[PDB]
Amino acid sequence: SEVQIRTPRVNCPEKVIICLDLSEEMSVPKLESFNGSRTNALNVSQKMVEMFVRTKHKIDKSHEFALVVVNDDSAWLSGLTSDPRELCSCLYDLETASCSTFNLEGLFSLIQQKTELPVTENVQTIPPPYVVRTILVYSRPPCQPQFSLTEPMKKMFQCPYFFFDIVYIHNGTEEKEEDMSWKDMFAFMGSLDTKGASYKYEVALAGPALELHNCMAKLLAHPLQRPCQTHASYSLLE
Amino acid sequence: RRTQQARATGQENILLCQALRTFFPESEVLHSCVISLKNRHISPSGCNVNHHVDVVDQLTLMVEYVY
Amino acid sequence: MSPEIALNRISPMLSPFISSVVRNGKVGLDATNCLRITDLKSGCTSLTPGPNCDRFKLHIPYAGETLKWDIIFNAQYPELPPDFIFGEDAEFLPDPSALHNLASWNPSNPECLLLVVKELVQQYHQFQCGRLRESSRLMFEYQTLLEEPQYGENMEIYAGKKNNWTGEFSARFLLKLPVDFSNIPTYLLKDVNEDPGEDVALLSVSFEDTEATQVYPKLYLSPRIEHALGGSSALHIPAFPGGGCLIDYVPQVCHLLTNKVQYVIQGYHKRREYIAAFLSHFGTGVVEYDAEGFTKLTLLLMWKDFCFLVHIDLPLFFPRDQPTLTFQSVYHFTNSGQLYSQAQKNYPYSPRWDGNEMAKRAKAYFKTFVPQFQEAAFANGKL
Amino acid sequence: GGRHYYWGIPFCPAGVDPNQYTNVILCQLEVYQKSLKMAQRQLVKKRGFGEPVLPRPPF
Amino acid sequence: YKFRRHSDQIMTFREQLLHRNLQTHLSSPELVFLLLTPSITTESCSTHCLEH
Repeated sequence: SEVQIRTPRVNCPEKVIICLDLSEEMSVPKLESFNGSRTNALNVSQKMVEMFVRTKHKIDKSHEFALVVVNDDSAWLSGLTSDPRELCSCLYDLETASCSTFNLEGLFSLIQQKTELPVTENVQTIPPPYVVRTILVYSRPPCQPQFSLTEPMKKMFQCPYFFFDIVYIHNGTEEKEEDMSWKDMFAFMGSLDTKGASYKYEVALAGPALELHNCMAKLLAHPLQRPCQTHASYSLLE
Repeated sequence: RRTQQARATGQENILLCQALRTFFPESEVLHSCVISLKNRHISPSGCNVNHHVDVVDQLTLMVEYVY
Repeated sequence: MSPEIALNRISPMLSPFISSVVRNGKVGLDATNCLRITDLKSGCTSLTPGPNCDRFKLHIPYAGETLKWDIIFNAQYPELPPDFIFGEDAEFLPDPSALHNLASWNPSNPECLLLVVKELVQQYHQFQCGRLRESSRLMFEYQTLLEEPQYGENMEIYAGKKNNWTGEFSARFLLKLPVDFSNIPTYLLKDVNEDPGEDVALLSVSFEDTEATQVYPKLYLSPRIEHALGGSSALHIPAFPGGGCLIDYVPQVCHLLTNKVQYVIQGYHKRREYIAAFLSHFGTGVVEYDAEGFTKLTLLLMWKDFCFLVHIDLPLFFPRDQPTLTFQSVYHFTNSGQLYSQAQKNYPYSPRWDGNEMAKRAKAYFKTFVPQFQEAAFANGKL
Repeated sequence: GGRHYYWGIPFCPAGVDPNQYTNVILCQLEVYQKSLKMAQRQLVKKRGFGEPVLPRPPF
Repeated sequence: YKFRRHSDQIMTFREQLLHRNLQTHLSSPELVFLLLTPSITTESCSTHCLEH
């Protein structure tokens, strides 16, 4: 029946790896804030990630968190910890100098090397011991091709207990220039989710910052209890 | 003889569907598990109406006390 | 040797029998539930390659003890029935007339071996009763206890040989209680591959004397029952007061345990109705909920383009006490670095309501209180 | 294109009264409870039977 | 006689019933049962033992 969701809906503990793009483009103070005016993409990201972690910890507590930055290659700050303080210690100390492009191969390799995926005798009824999910906040172009990944990476995505959520900050809807390339690169990220389901978000550099917070909130949902992205609506007060 | 014998050549959640269809069939087509990727409206379902099913069990405990 | 390691050595044509037996994880009432298969031998010419094993020894938990029975198959004749050896229990008299499933042995049915062993264990029970016949004192109880079929046919008994001097006998009763544990909730284990097993409560009675004096009772509970009642170590049972009348003791424990179980399960199903109604209504924006016990829920809502969270915490007395609502901001942090949040527990509520009425009243409370909470978050919280 | 939920859709869809779908999602949860027990009893490794209830120790 | 590869030296459930049924049908209450258990004495299969 077209697309099928086999996984049970149970509140398993989450291992959440949050990836931040550190580019010169992230130091742009063009995001409008609902209090005063202007704000930086990185400071909004710090407030957003701190709020996300503080909120997730108050729910069930058993959740585990990790922080990763992206430059020429992925880099691990603090991870697989149930105490959020560690993460905040590494979070409020970031530089955004961009001296190279961003490699997905390195990120997949580091994530695979730092944690293993689980398996169960029955994936349709037996709830897994934990669920692995990775959030990527990115803005720079991927340069389009970069080949079609490898067998181990496709197997990583093939796992029903592994989730990849993405937020892309782009000028495709602002400029409408090279809009073909912007939409094609978003679709390049949207052609990997087809391994089960996953959440994707798009934001303009005009903001306001609200649309980014309003975005991170939507990623709080537990991936096994979270409905399909296209079905999710929050304005339940008309 | 064994060679001649060898060459001779001698997926829905059925429990959920049957329990849903047996629980208050007054809802008619309400028994479903497929939706349009766009709008939140029901799509037709192929699980069929024909199976015996076993272990039909309590939906909610219908009791009320105080103290 | 773990079963998953043994099942790689057995002849493939025989795997299903042992698979069914292992997966049942018991035969009788077991109590200890620590079933195992130990000794495994080739039972064929040493040069037979690949999976080949067919002889084995099975540890069947019975009453309080464990019987070590050797079972024999022949790999190159899989259709044929097995053969049995009852370890050092020589006096065991298995009546071949009662073993219908052995007389009608059918390899086409994987559960056949289990049915055979089951009937054998029933005959072993009868054999232990045959041994009990010599005591008379305990038969006084046994007869009256057998007159209750829901107990008599869900019962097991065991007796130790005479002491060389004094001639005292040790004995055990085991009972499966006929209470509806079917509606007990689920819970996640460490291994997940682990199985909590059949939801049962077992009552074991042990004696020091061949008479009705000095009795040690124990009540064993399925892991799910331990989770439902908050751990075995926090629950007590009335000890036997004196005289001889288990026929008057067991009804008390059954009635009391049914009272406690219904106490918890009523609350559980009412919480499930609440969470089910709230999902039906606002699931399009659900964040998380306790799929194991329905004690917590967390929803993400939007008011005029501003996001906020609501955490619903349900107490043990959910049908009686009001569930605690907790509004939380996504933008504001307090001085302590915690997110700005406010709890409501005194609000419009009636314990008699159903899921739908409570969900609609909660939507009304949202529409009426969200602006107040937002103004308060701006007043107290910092961005 | 249609999207299929093995355990049913977890919300009241368009054109349905949620007051009557409450019981539908209750049925989803009951079916999951009863199904998980049957799927668990097929696993080889069995969980320990924990500790017994002792009578109230006096003195 | 009977050969049971890897087995305890004591006659089985089936064997006792069968021996007594043969004692009945052949009218010989002086029958004997020769039980042989061959087995291997090390993992290496360098030493074997036939106990009868």
